[PDB]
Amino acid sequence: QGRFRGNLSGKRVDFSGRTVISPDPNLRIDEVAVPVHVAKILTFPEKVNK
Amino acid sequence: FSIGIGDVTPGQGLLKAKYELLNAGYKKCDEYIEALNTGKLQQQPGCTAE
Amino acid sequence: APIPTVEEKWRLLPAFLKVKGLVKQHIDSFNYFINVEIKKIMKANEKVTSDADPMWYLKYLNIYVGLPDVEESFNVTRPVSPHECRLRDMTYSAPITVDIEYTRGSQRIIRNALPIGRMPIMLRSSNCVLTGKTPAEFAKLNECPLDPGGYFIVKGVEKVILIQEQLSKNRIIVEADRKGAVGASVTSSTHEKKSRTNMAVKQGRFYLRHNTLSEDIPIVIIFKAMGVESDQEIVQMIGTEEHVMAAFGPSLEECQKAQIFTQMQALKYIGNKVRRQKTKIEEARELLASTILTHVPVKEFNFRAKCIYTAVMVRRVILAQGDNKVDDRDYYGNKRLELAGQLLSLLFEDLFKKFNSEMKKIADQVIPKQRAAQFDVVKHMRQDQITNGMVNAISTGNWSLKRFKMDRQGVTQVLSRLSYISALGMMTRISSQFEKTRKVSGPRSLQPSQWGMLCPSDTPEGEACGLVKNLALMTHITTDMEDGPIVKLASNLGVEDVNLLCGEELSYPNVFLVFLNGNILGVIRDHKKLVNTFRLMRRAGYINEFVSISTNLTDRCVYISSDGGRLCRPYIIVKKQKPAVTNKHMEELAQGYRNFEDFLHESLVEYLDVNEENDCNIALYEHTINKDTTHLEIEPFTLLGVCAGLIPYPHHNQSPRNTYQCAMGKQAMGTIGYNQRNRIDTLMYLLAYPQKPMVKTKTIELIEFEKLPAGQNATVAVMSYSGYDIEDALVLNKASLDRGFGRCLVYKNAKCTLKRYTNQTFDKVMGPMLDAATRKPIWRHEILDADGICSPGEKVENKQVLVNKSMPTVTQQPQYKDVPITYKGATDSYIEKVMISSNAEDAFLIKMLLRQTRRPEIGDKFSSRHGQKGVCGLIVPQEDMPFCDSGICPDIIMNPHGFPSRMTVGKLIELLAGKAGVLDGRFHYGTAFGGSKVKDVCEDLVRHGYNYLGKDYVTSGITGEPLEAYIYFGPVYYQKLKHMVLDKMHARARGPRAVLTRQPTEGRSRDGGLRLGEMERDCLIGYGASMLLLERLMISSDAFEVDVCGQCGLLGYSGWCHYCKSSCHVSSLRIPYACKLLFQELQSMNIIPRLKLSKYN
Amino acid sequence: MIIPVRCFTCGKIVGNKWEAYLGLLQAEYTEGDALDALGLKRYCCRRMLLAHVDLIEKLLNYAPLE
Amino acid sequence: IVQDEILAHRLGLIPIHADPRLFEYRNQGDEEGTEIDTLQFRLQVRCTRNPHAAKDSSDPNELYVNHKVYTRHMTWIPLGNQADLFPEGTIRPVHDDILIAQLRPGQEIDLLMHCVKGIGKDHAKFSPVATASYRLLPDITLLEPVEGE
Amino acid sequence: QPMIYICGECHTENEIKSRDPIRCRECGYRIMYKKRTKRLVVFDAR
RNA sequence: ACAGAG
Ligand SMILES: [Zn+2]
Ligand SMILES: [Zn+2]
Ligand SMILES: [Zn+2]
Repeated sequence: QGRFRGNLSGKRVDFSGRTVISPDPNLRIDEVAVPVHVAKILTFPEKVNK
Repeated sequence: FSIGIGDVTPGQGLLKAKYELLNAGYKKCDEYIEALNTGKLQQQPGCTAE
Repeated sequence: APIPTVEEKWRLLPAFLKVKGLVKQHIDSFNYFINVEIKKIMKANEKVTSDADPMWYLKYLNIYVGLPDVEESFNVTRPVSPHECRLRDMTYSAPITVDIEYTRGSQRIIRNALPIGRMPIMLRSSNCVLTGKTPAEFAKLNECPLDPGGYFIVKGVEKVILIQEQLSKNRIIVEADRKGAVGASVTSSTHEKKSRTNMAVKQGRFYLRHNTLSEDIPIVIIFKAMGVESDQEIVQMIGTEEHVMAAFGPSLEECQKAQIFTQMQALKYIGNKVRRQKTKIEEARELLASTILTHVPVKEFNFRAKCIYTAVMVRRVILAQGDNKVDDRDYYGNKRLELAGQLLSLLFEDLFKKFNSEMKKIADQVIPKQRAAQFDVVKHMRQDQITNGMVNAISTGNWSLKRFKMDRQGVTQVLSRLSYISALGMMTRISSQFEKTRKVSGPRSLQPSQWGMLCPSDTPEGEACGLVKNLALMTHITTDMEDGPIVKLASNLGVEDVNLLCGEELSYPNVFLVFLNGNILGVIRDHKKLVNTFRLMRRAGYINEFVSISTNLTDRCVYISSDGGRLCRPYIIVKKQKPAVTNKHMEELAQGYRNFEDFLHESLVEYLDVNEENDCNIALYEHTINKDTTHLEIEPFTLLGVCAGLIPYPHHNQSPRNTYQCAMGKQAMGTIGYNQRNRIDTLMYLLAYPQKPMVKTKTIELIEFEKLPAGQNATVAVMSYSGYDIEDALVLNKASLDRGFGRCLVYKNAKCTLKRYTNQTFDKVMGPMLDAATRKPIWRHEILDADGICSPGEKVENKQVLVNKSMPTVTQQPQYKDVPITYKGATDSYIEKVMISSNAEDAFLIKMLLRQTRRPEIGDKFSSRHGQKGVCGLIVPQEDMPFCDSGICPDIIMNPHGFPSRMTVGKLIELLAGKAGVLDGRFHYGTAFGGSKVKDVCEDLVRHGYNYLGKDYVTSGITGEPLEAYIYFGPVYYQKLKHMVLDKMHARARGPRAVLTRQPTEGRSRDGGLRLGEMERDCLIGYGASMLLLERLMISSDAFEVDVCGQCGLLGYSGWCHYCKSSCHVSSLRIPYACKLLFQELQSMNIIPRLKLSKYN
Repeated sequence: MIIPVRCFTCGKIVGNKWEAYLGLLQAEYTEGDALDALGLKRYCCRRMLLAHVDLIEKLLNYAPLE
Repeated sequence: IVQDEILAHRLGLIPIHADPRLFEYRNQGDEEGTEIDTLQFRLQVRCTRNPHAAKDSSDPNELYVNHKVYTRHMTWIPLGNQADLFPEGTIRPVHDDILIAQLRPGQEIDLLMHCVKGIGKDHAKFSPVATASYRLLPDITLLEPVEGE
Repeated sequence: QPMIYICGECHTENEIKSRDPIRCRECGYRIMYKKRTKRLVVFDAR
């Protein structure tokens, strides 16, 4: 819990989520089903262009 | 595709072989016990008598 | 020929549970404390005496404990139930009353009941209100008939003093050193002083080490100090074999190198090695007579009985160096258990001595100075020295006694009320000695010494595997005996005194020592007559029935252990291949002519012990008896504890599965007790429609589990369906969850206090703040009644208030600020009741009780009562289920891939036995090492038309065409676990940050966010992702800018470098904030991190 | 806490058979005779009465009453 | 002592004798309900003591009255012109004996139910059948004569 | 119009209005429970 | 500071 192991080399981040998992084979092998309650909170800055 | 207690039950072909094999192993172990306690045991190389 | 069998032999166990074992251990220790030990501690502190001004004394006479009381506002006193002390957040104590005799010039003034302190009364003890009551009189106290007790109530919470596990004091441990040498040590602990002595063989010559001596002095100088001066008598007391003298010779050769040939010379040698706290001789003689080997007594400076003991130690070191027979610490003849009474004895003794010292300080302050009018010490009996000491040492969990150097932590835990088994399973836990220091792998194993005393499987899974254990079903922990008649019997059975002989008799082949708790009672020939006659005197009722005896034929000792805190277990005596208990005796027990104590008296059932069943030979069943058997096991399902007595057929499983069920069975949703509705706890999980199990152990009937169960019977087909059940997942039924299967309730709490300060002002709750436009309260104050408190029956959404509090900011009219209690939570909640009560300090206590109904969904963890735990994966309708010919379509489809690599056959038999027992109204027992067989449940299915192995013809539900393989239907008892997904979902975009390190907070309650650990940094480097490692660990935590002076390398501010007093070299740098925190923690340390910047090309 | 209204597996109305089940156990039946005299054929309906504990009769004893 | 959600759940599963070919679906929203597409029952049970009680006072059937709320205390309340479209006794709960709650003297239940029309795929309280299923028909045949014992 | 509270042990109405230590008027029991609200609440039968 | 969970 020092600086070099607790706040510098690894630090608490945001835009994250943690939930129980459950199987689903109707998705592809490179997909993940994010719930609606987490997808409304986790946002992405989409820059406006043409 | 199911499993059951009839998928691990032993038939008549096993309950006669198991008894004879247990009796053969128990009698050979009793013979080696008796040959260690009261005289000569042909000692394997690199170990003690026990 | 078969030995005849008593079939009702089981019935001794429900007779045993009337009296001993199963939290009655805690009760019999707390009653032992408050009935003898509070008198014995008061006896040894009966008089305090002022230093100045003699002929003045306070004399204690008698002490009491009494009945529990509460001290209210206007000096009215009344008895109290434990549930009123649960609700109002107060302790549950009783005033200690002592009568004294003191002097105010008039030499004899006495009192009758002087209250000096308050003792927390443990539930269902001798002074609780709950003992001796009928089940219809628990209703007027709001208490369950099945709540076991053994726990305290301190400031509203329920705290349990756990069973500790400690090594036995006053015992010679012969062990190896780190470097390979073999030495001995004995922690000579008595009531007054604890100290360890050693025996080191570092050069082939024997040294003795202690915490008082500044150097280890050789042992022959210690013998010459203790009055034996000849070398011949020393070598006699060591031993008369040839190799023993050869090993001991270089210690005499060391002693003759110094000029030590006389006792006064040896004491002058020792006194020059004593660390200082008549000096040279007397500070060594008082040392060897009071501190080194301080449990072996010296009467009038006669050191013979200590010389024999230290010669026994040196001889055991000499014999153990030849063949490496070191003693293991993990043998449970050497472990002792310390219950709640023996901790409260030490705590109350230290508090009472500090009370007497504070009172003596006050007495020495006001006797020599003030006034000729003789003061009484009744005006200085402050009660808050004992009361707050007891409550703070129980509630916090530390017992830091300076007198005894005891510095324990984590003794008391909050009693867990998840289910009924979790409350009863906590009252049998044994915390261990080492407490998770390093990965030992030596006491974390399962030694065979725990047969019948502790449970094999019931242990936590994780960091405490093997360091938190659990008592068995039929165990007992002894207390301290009176120690009187054991010496008076041993002196009449051929034991010679040890003083009447030289040391040469100790090395004879036919001469054994006898010990009593570490002290040598002498020697004896014909030890077998001693052991057999002492066991007959134990069975005939003269010696107390827990006094064990044993014989270590290798070290030639006959131990006698009258001490307290060691594990016992009952057994049936067997004399010449026949049990002493007949069918007639068990019929007399069932008809009520006798009890278990009559089995103890008539030499039929005797208590054994871990040291004493090293001698005996025990048969499990009656057909194991051969001619050398002295005892018979009563019931072999008593090997398993309380939490493993829920498992059906637990001998068919693999052994980790029973451990995982002992973990999951303390977490199943169920019912707490009969008072589960009048109860306000921090967290309470209930099930809507609980059902009692269909296949049940006899332990379930013994602890009354099926009067208030935890789980529901699920109809289970075992097949592969829909592919959402791959690894441990299970597919539910949508039309069963709609009908009430798995429906649970979640109760929480929200308390709010309204205190009155030292300045005469008070907190207050305003009314609901109306809106003048629409004549209704605002949305954040919607649910408030006119008293400012939320009303029972209404729905509470997010961030609506519950108590509209206001406190003064005094830090002339009052300035109030709003500080409301607001409902934080993901989903809506209801209110069932609002409690209002007050203490005597004009503080008001308000407790709400919220309520949520949760229906199972994708993400809720169910269990199986065999370790086949699993989350839900898919909820299909009733129409998409497979179905039988009768129309039964299962609730919970279970994957058949759990069974081969886990080898749970007990689930495959629980299913079949439950199916054969629902068709004709039985409960087929799944008792450990017995129960209903397979051949008797196969014949009850064929009689009712089903298959004899459960496999049923199944028409599918999607296609309408039958399945090829048959599917295996039957009811399995699935229990619902507390781990729900609605209380584990969590998502932080950006929110509140910490104050020191500008990076997000810790946990879910603080809207914390997740952590890039030290190992997930090591995985992003392996991909070579550089900008993703930058975006996670710089930009999305603590991005920041700093005014870096490029000239000197320090940090400036606003373009102004105060070091150089200039503004032409400052510059801005992209830095993390925890590095800018680092670059200013280090300049305070005078480690200056001077940077040097360049252009960013 | 109380007898559920419907059986969980199929859906037969069970929650009116409880006061008749205890009344047929007042007249000294075995449970396999009472569950046949109430008309429960399949075993999923039989475990609703056979495995039920009546906690409301003993939770109401601690309930407040005048 | 029965909670409000558990009481609503237990009243959700009691079957209603109304013919569902005469009603229509309630629209999205429409929280009031009209004559066409809903019904309305009213449960109101107050539990008191018995003014005559014997000295032994053992069983709850003698000491109390209305302590077992059955489903026969459900009373239909018409809307609009439904009093003539159904004769007195065709709108009621079916099984007449289903235990809902259980009371002690001083506790009171009053509520107002709103039956509507729904398919069984939505929730399992709309399923018209206890269980509906089928099996094929067997034809055991004897390949060789089985005679004697 | 006044706030009526229910006593815990004897189940009697009390009407605690003035700033007093909380105590039943008829027994010595010092724990009050609020009454149920009078506003209606709507539940779904699922 | 302790208990859990993976
Ligand atoms: Zn500068
Ligand atoms: Zn059914
Ligand atoms: Zn009262």
